[PDB]
Formats: sequence, C-alpha cells, structure tokens
Amino acid sequence: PFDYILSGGTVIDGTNAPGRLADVGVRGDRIAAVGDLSASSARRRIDVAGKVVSPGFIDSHTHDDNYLLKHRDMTPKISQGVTTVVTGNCGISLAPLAHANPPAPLDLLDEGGSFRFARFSDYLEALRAAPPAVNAACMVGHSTLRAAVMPDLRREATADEIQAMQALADDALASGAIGISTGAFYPPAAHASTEEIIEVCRPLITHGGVYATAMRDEGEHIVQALEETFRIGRELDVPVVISHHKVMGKLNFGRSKETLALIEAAMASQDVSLDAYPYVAGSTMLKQDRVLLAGRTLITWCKPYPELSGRDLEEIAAERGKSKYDVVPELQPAGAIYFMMDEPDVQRILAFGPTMIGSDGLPHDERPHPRLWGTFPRVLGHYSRDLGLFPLETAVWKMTGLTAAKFGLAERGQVQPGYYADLVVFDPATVADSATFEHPTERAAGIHSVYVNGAAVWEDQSFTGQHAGRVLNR
Ligand SMILES: [Zn+2]
Repeated sequence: PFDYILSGGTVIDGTNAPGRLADVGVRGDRIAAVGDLSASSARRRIDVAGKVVSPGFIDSHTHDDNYLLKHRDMTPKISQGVTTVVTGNCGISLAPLAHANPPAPLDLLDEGGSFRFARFSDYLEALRAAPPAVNAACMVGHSTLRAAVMPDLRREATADEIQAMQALADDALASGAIGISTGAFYPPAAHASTEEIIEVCRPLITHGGVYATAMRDEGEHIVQALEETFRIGRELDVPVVISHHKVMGKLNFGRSKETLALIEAAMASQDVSLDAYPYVAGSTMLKQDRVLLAGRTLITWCKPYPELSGRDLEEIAAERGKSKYDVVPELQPAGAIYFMMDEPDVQRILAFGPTMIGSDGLPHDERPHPRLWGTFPRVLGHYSRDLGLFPLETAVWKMTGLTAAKFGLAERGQVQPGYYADLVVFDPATVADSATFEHPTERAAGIHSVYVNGAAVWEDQSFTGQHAGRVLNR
C-alpha cells in the first residue's frame, strides 16, 4: 500500500505540459504512481482539490552552504516550496577553508567561525550526519580555493598555487561536489586570469561536473564577460551556467535583448544555461563600485557599525560628508541591496526560454533582500498568473524539470512514477510572494505543503521537524 495519496488536485509534472487532473501516490521516498489512484490502497488519502501538485522547487542559485548546517529547518526555502538547493555559487563555498576572518564576499556565509572545514568531504559529511530539511547539491567555489591557497589574492596565481587549487577542486568533486563556480567580479578573484580558471576547473571533465559563474562584469563590459564564459566552456568542454543574468546600470538598460541573443547563439554550438531572480535589485557584499552604487542602495548588515543595518546608504554617506562610493571603505565589511536593474530586462530574461529560477538569497543577512523568502511564489503568482509572462506549467518547469536536467539531479524535478517524492502542493489562485523590501521575511501565501524524499517538511505553515534532505551527487 502507498504511504499516502495526494488526491483530487491538478498535476503539473515539471515537463512543461498543461496540468491534468490526477492523484499522486507515494511509497517511502518515491512517487509510486500518478493518475486515477482510487483503486490503489493507501494509508492516507489527502484531499488537495483545487490545488496543484508539482515537483519540489529546485533553487538553482543559493548561498545556503552554512545555513543548511546552522538552521536545518531551512524555513526561508521550504516555506516557498523549495525541496533542493544548489550551493557554493559565485565562487563562494563554505569549504574547503579554515579561516577565522574570510575575505568578502565569503563572509556572506559566516556566522562567526563558520569556516571550519579544511576539506570539502568534512563539509559534506557534516550535512549527511545532521541533514537539513532540503536536499543539497553542492559546488566548490574558486574564490574559496584561492583564499585557502594564496597568501596574496591581489595577483594572478602561480603554477604551484594553481596546482594546489586544482588538487582541492578535484578532491571536492571526488567527494561529491557537482561542479565549480567562479565570481571574478569580486576582490578575491578579480586578479584571476581566464587561464587560471580553466586550469583549476580541469577536473570537471573527468568528474562530469558543471561550471557555474557570476560573470566578471554585468554592465558596460558584459559582452566581454559573456565571451570569456563561453570560451571557458569550450576549453573545458563542460556545461556552463550563467548565474543571476542581468544588465546593470541605466546605461545598460534594454541590453538584455543583446545579451540573450548572444546566449541563444552560444547554446546552438555549446552547452550553456542560465538562471535569474525575479527582482530589479541585487544584493551582495558592500563594494566600492560606481555602477553598483549609482542607484538606491540599502545596507543589509554592517560589522563595524551594526546600527546601520536597514539604512539607506545615500543618507549614511551624505551625513558622513561623502559620496556613496567614498564612504564604503569605512563601513566594510558589510552587505547591501542595489537597485540597478530595470523591470523590462528582468521580465525579458525571466521569459527567455532556458532561464532557470534562482533566489540568490543571502540567509544570514540582518535585513535581507526579499528574494530570500519570495522568489518562487513571485514567479508562480505575480509573473505567471497576474502578468501572464508565461503559463503556469512553464513557470513550474523553470524551477523543476529544467533545473534538474541542467544540474544533473537524477530522478528529481518531475512528478513521474519511480522518481523521488520531492513535491509541493500549492494553490495556483493564491500562491504569492509576501516578502517585500520593507518586510523581507514574510512567508509566502498559497503554499499548502512541501515534501522532501516523501516526508512532509512544510505543513500548516510550519516546519514539521523532518530532516529529510540528502546530499546529492551528479
Ligand atoms: Zn550568488
């Protein structure tokens, strides 16, 4: 007999096909059957009439590396219907690195002495021993590797350092990492040459992992950054994932037509993917950058001056008698939200066929960007239902079937017999992001229940206590 059957609802199976009325039966950690299951014995027959049963959402871009360890409930994500998270993005991974004061933006994962894993396997072992509520597909970050190997990061790596980083990268992949990510836009890796990146990532071809990247530049020189990324992809002959695609700065508004055309062209000749979050503001370390600081900027957290959390940087700068750009150094290390994107571009990028959904949430932030709590329902409700940017089955596909395929997460991302029972039950009519910039931690509406490996992790708007997540391998 099945452990339970979610009956009477509409199944959107994650294959980008219109929903159909069907029941979903689960046995253990697997979807046992799909369709009219009235004739199948089940210990429980849960009524989900009026609801949609879809695969659990896979967050293609997270910085939950440490959050998975410190807050196993993973409420910010499971409350949105997320059942799997891809960690170690933008070249930022928790391991391998034993450092009491890791350089920004690595500190976005730190809660105080959090970087205690000398080896990547130690990190994965820790997750398996005390599993989080969601599954985890982990990547190792190039910037973390540089921090672990290089005495001085403000220069290109030497042959010996590249060899040391490549060794760590290979060990990580051998231990279960699903890929390597880079973030050359940031200080720790701004001096890394394209050749350094290629050599450090050589193990990807042997282990069959992916190359993910926060491109070196997403503004005036985004074309050159895109070309570098495509080049690395060809040199490695592995799939590449362009993280949080956008065109930033008023002088680049509307250029998404241009970038998407370049990406579409590259996809015809090589393996290219991309993801994005549904907002016009970004968030990361507070950095001295003319473009990032051109528009409205909010502080998410500040080490030297904790009271600044939540404040407008323009006000802070003005009151200190300096420009936003000049006041940044004295406020570091800190985090911020940057309003430097335009809605039309965000919509164009989200609607672009291949674009996967990634929250890019920064879970440790005192006053976080709302994407941390409302990304997925915002795509399902606001964009799909309310604006009609795409049909619901396509919106679901963009956060389930597509993502599972691109990251190689076998037997997940689809409501199919035999696949793992990562599922979400939501009300298509009411699903919506409740988090706003003003109140960034409000729980989304319309999320009835969430299941991971068959176990309900979210029910009655609360974590059930089921630490059902597993460390996944590609
Ligand atoms: Zn990121």
